Amino acid sequence: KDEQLQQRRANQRLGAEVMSQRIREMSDNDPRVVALVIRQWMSNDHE
Amino acid sequence: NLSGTDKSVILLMTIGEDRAAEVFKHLSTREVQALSTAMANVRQISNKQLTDVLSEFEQEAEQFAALNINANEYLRSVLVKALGEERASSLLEDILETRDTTSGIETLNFMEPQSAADLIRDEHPQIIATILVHLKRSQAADILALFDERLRHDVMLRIATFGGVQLAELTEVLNGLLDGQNLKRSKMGGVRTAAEIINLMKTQQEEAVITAVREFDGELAQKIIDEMFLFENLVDVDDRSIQRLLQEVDSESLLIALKGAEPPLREKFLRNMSQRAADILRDDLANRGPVRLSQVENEQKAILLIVRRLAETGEMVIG
Amino acid sequence: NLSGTDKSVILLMTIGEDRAAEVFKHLSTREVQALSTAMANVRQISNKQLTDVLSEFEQEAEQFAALNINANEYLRSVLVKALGEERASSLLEDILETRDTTSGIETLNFMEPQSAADLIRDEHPQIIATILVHLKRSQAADILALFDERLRHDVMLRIATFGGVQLAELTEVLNGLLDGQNLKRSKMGGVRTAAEIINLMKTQQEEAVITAVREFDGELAQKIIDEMFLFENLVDVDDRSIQRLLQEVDSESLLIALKGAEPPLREKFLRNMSQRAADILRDDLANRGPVRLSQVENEQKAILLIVRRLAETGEMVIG
Amino acid sequence: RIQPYHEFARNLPVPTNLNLIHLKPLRGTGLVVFSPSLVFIAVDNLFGGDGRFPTKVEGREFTHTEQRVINRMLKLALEGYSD
Repeated sequence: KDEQLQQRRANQRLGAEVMSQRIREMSDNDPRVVALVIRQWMSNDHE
Repeated sequence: NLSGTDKSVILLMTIGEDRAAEVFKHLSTREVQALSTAMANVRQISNKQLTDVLSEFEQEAEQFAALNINANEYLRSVLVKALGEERASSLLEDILETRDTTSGIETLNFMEPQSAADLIRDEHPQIIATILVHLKRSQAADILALFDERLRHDVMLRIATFGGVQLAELTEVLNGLLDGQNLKRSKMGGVRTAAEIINLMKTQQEEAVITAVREFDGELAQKIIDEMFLFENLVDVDDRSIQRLLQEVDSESLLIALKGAEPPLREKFLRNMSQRAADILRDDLANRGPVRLSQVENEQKAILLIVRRLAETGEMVIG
Repeated sequence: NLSGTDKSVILLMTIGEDRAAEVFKHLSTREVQALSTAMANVRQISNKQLTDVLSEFEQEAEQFAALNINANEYLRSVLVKALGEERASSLLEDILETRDTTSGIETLNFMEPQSAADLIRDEHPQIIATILVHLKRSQAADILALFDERLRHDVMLRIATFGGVQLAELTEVLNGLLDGQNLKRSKMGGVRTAAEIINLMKTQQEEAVITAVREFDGELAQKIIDEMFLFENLVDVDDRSIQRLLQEVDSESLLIALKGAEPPLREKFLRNMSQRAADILRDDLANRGPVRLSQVENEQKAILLIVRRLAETGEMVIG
Repeated sequence: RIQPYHEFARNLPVPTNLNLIHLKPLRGTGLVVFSPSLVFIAVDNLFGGDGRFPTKVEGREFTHTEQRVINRMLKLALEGYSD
């Protein structure tokens, strides 16, 4: 299962990427707070 | 499944309270509590899923939001600042009520006319008149028909008298009506459900409760018995409908249910057979004696279930 | 065997109290005590087994948990924090009761209708009405049939009166009903077991206790005698059933049991023979005299055991 | 009503629920009673039911839910009388 272990290492890399994506989402929440509120309203309307 | 509402829900449960607070203040209570539960219990987390969620958020930001300034979020505050800078009249707030009022008028059109009437019967007849004028003509006619004769005539007379076309008082009137349906929807009246529940019960206990409610209130008991009624007389059930159901229903099942059913029911059900099928069914009724009443009731319940299935299809009006 | 419940049990007994405490607070008392016993007495430990357990836990963490934030474990606390930050109304707690109430309503549907009735007969008739409305229609009809006529009619009348559709009071009502079945299941009533135990006893002591309980309470003694009854009359036992059992049962065993049995029993059992088998059995009954009553009772007990085996199969209703 | 304790007990509608509420610093315990019809009506109003087809329970002890609703109404009465 060395390939499965490599897949687990890839999953750990994906988890680091997910943390970076979460940081990017946090950055979107952080910079342009107005734009974040506008996107909140837009997602609510799309909902 | 992941709908547009569900995509936003996943976005929210992925991002956090910083945007969840704005979404809540721009949102509704049931979805607020749904996201709170999602935060309390979450099992939709994956390394790729979260990144895809961020990508979907970026798509919404570049399209739905189009990277624009806060939409009525911080803008309404600058609008209030301009309102304060201009005359001391909160017209923007009145327009906000008008926005809910117009949306409520559209909702009123969507929702049931008789429920709208009974929600507005207690209110002022002039309220009824002005709201009926402002509503769609078809919805207005539906509510007019569902009104009693005297109240309907008074509403139309006060519609004729209605010329003030007022201006912010009308908006809060609709807001009050919306708040009187804003409360949890409920609608658990189930006028049909009593009947439905008794039908779900055993037939002997069904008859016993029918007699009991006849003693309780002949009117309510008769309504319950009507809810029990399902294809008992041809003229109301419609022959074309007896024609369509019973060719879908198994002929042997119809036969077994009929030999335990009343002869008028047998005749009205066989009148929509192909003549060969009717003759075969009658000949077998003569041949075999009444089989176990349990099996007869099982076939009758199968007939009723197929009636309910075709009611779900909705191609014709059952009875 | 190692079920999904058992896999989690092995996980817990392998990991320790640090996660066992959270599992207990999210878990139920019998499984808590089962894991406590497992900790007290453990003989499922192996060098490879423990590593495989860790791998299975990692699988659950990457799939069932999907590496997500505490699901309603620490989230409920942040939900309470938001609730505290918002209006002073523990709606989340009411929703928690509603969650148990809805689960209890589903459980109520699963569990026995008459037991549900007798657990709800003592409660308020309005409680019965609202719970019956909220339950499934089929389960509601079953409980309606199992009610007495007067109580059933009162329940349906109060169902008609039921329009308040209330809001957190309904949840705690179900919670009280669940707590009245939350207590150890018991169900050791064994209405059949007395009869079963007496059948397991010797036949002469069975008859003696039957007479004794007839003196005690003719009703209870008659019920016990009914529980003794097993294929004594054709009409209740069903000929098709006498046909099916006795071809499975050895013909010689049937013969030996019949020559010690009553002539009506012999006739009703032979009426479902193949005519050759019936003639052979009757001819041998005429030929051989009554063999030892011990052997006759052994053959009768074998007949009853085969009846119980086919009852286990459940293809038809024995008697 | 001013009457002997035996007269009060005789006039008391059996069955019913009697409650002991001490009054410090005065020695002895106070008593408050409520009718089964009253508790039935209050609890069905809590359920929101009309109650136009009521049932009368005699000799049968109050269920756990009935006694708990009795508990809240008892504490509400206690608070009202206290203020």
